[PDB]
Amino acid sequence: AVFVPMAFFGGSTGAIYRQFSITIVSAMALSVLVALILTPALCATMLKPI
Amino acid sequence: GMAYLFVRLPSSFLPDEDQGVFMTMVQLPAGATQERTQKVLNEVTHYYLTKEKNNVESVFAVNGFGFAGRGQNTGIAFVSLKDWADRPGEENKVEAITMRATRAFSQIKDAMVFAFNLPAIVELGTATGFDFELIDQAGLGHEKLTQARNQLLAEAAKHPDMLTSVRPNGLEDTPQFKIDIDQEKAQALGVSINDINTTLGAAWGGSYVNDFIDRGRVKKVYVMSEAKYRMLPDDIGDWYVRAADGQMVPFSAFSSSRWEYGSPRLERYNGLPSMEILGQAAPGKSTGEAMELMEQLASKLPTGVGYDWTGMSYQERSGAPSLYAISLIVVFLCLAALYESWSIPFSVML
Amino acid sequence: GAAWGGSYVNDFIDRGRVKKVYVMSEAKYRMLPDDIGDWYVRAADGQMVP
Amino acid sequence: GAAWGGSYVNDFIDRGRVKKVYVMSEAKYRMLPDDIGDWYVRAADGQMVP
Amino acid sequence: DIAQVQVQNKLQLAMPLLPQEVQQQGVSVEKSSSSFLMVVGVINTDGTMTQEDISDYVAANMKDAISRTSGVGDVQLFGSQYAMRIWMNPNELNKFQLTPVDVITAIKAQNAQVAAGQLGGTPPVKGQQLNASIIAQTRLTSTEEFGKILLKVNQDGSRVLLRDVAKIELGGENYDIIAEFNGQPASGLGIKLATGANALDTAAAIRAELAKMEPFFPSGLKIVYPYDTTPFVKISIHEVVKTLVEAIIL
Amino acid sequence: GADAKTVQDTVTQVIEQNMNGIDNLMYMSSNSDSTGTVQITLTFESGTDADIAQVQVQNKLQLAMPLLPQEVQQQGVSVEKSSSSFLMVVGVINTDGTMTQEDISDYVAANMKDAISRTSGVGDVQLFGSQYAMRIWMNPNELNKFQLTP
Amino acid sequence: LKVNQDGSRVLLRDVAKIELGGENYDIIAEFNGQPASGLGIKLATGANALDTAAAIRAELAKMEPFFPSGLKIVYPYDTTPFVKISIHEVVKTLVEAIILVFLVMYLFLQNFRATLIPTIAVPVVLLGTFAVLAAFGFSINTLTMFGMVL
Amino acid sequence: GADAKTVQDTVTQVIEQNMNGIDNLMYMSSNSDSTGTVQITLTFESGTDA
Repeated sequence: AVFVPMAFFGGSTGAIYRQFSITIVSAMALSVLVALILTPALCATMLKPI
Repeated sequence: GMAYLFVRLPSSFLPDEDQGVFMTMVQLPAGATQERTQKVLNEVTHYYLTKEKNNVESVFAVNGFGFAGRGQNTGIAFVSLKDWADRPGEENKVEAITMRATRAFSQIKDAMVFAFNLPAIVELGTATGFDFELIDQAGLGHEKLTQARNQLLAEAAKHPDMLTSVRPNGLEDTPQFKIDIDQEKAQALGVSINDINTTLGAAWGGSYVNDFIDRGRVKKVYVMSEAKYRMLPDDIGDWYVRAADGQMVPFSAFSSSRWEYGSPRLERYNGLPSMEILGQAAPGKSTGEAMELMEQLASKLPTGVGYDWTGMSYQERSGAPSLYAISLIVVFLCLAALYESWSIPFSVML
Repeated sequence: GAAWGGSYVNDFIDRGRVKKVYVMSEAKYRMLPDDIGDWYVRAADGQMVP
Repeated sequence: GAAWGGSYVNDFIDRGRVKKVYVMSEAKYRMLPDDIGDWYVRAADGQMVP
Repeated sequence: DIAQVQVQNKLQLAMPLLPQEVQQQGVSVEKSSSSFLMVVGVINTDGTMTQEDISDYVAANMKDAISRTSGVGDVQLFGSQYAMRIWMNPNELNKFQLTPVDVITAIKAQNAQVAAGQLGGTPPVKGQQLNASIIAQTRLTSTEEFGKILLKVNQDGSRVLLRDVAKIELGGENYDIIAEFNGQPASGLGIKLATGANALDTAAAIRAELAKMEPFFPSGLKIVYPYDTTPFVKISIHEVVKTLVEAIIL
Repeated sequence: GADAKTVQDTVTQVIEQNMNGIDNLMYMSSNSDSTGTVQITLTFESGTDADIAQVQVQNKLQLAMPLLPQEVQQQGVSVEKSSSSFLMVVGVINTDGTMTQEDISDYVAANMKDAISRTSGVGDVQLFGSQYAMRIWMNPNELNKFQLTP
Repeated sequence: LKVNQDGSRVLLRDVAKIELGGENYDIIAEFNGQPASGLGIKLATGANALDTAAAIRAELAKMEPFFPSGLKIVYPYDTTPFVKISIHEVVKTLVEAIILVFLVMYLFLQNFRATLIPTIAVPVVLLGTFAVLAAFGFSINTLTMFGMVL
Repeated sequence: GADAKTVQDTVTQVIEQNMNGIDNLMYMSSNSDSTGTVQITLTFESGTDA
């Protein structure tokens, strides 16, 4: 919500924002998938016992 | 405090950067001549190889080309800079260099010479800037419209508070050597107009005859008067044309000659005559305010003259901070529907 | 051709606008079959042949 | 050129259909270099040079 | 589009087997519609312009603009634009032993724009201080000027102008279409739609453009609208959206 | 050799009058120079297929070519889809004095320019100078003397 | 031209000077003062600048061997360089930003094995982002790079 | 009626030096010959919409 709207600031400038936003939202879509595979499983099998 | 600074902050688009390069433009006044504009191009090239030799690498100067359009009075110079690294400082970046140079050239003896930077996305414009087409909306003709245009400039100068550097992009009219062929006298003497006009045109204008091969490449073949007989009004009478009599008639035996003004660059917008005008909003005041004023000055021009915005100043009715409005509302909906609430959102949104 | 059908010769400028120039017979002289006899063409010996 | 290679002259309509019209020379008069001597061409005089 | 291409790519095959007479004029390859989107009609309110003058006005100051307006396909002018119309009398032509052949030659001769180079042209003689265009013959601009076209000088010194063998005037290029709005002389643009486009947003462009030109009209010219198809659209949307709120109450 | 108004009233306006029915055309604008040159620019709405626009323009241009003067025809008319800013300027000089400026510039036009201008992604190539032509430089005295015209 | 009826000849050379010279003489170019020529190159609508500029200097390299001794190419104005270094000075700033993330998990965690679950996480979703910019058909540009940095 | 050199120098060169600003072209080739004909053939990248 805080980003995808600016990916439709269309006309003239639009594609300057469309490029920026879609980049940042695609980067967040991938962030969760990292936090739901590599960040957990690795914590388990990397950071020391305590 | 945040609402205060916000409203007291300018609103550019993309910062003009230093790209390793820049360009200088030279326009001499019409009448000018190739050899005279080369003087100016030298003094341009000089400034950059002597005075700004810490920053410049190459000047590539072109007499005859112009950012404007071709012609014997215009020039351009492409300028390459040393690496960013090799010139540290802000007084060694394009911004400064262009300023110094433009100021420096400001005292070039009668020739507009202006060093300027590449502007991020050329088609999108100079921030405070506008681009304006005045138009012969019905019938008037070059002269009546030159005047309409003058009126408009003269009166935009009378508001330095709102407008600055309102100027034509085009060229001022210059003298022209008109030649009448008197049809009777010709048809009397036995000379066709066909031979008359061909002789005049080929000699002084030049003429593409046919192709020939130079080292296996097809290339044009041109006929034209040697430069000596094509330089002055008088040289017209050097030229003779053969009647059916067999007899060589002077040009001056069937022809007047006189000086007349006319345009050397007739410009047109959407299909009808025009005159492009560039300018900026005054420092502080915005462009929509200058555009509003320019439309208003425009309103009081004579009959048959209209206007049109074009380029950077063409239609921006799109974008809007109404999609800022949706943003926080759809952020709301999703904080709400996360916290199963309608007061728990206002916690974070604030 | 130029008489009964017209002929686009070349252009002129009418009030700042290139437009066409036409030659053609006046109406009187291209309405009846008989009117073909109105036109004379000129032989190369300088005299007019109907 | 017309004699020995052939000219395309213009079109005609054969049986409701448009078709070219070449003029060459009759094959017999354009075979060998002695054939050149067969051909002649009008002067100002209005005679026939070879 | 990708079908105008293909059509133009296949018309290339036929292109040269067509007569040079045809290859002048030209061959269009327009994405065509058929019905007219609308017809804008122009009339004069106060007797200061005839049917032929209006037509020429419409062609010379409205049709071009509108044929490039956002959305529009072919435009049809209901009437024609002026031409210089030399109307030649065969008798007067005989009187001086002249032919339409002599008239066309004269016309090509004396109404002509001629390129004549310039003083101080490149390459010059070094030291040259001035450079200016050399202007010669220009195109004629008026009926008087075409009238005064010399055809021949007679034996007695007396001259045969063009006005001696012909009636000279602005006229149409053709005299084939003639249009009338409620019995009153008109011209008009018959606008066609451009192969899929927002007919609704097209007609508001046509109309918005027409207003840009309205203030520069001569005294007495008035645009009228004898045939818009787009009001039916505008309404038909209301009367299905009328149902929408009918049904959702029922 | 044509002057501004001659260009306008024999090339520019005839071309302009045939720019009809060309999708997503925002505006059109044109210069007609004292230098005998006209350039008209058709600018299209954003994300327009630039290949299709060209085709579409060139189409209408073609219908007008027959009406341009032979001389404008013979010089070659062009329609390019370019960016108006120079991408770069490739320079060429002579180290050892064996080529004049005129000669260097002819070499470029006639060994470099064509190759470059076919290299895909290149909308326009401006030559800073000229290809050679055969020059006949008429003398009017010598011409008249022998009772001759151009 | 003609045979004077007395017997004489009028050859073209007797009424005109005859040389190779330019099609045109309007345009003249120097390079730091030295006489020159060159090609000003404008980029085709939508073409890529960096690809096209390489294409050109490939084709120019195709030509250098066959130049005529004395001729030398020179590079007075190029847009591309900055486009290429602009992107790289960012892609430097993005690796620096990893190197300053890594070292503020040591005034904040202190297992080298644990200061690595972050410093790995960033690179794996960046390089995935690039794959998605690739899917939607975007390019690597100053806005998409500043995307990654943010 | 033409011969390779006639055909090359009046037709082939003129076309070739005139094929510019065509997108995605790999190379092109010509066979100006003595039947009095030429063919020029431009070959594009794989993927070019023909």
